Amino acid sequence: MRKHLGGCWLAIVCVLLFSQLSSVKARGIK
Repeated sequence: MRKHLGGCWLAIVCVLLFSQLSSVKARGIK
């Protein structure tokens, strides 16, 4: 039964979604 939601779960998505955005011009992804 699905483990994804709208909550503290977004804290896993958020950091990925800026890391990837950053890593082209900068370090970003870590």
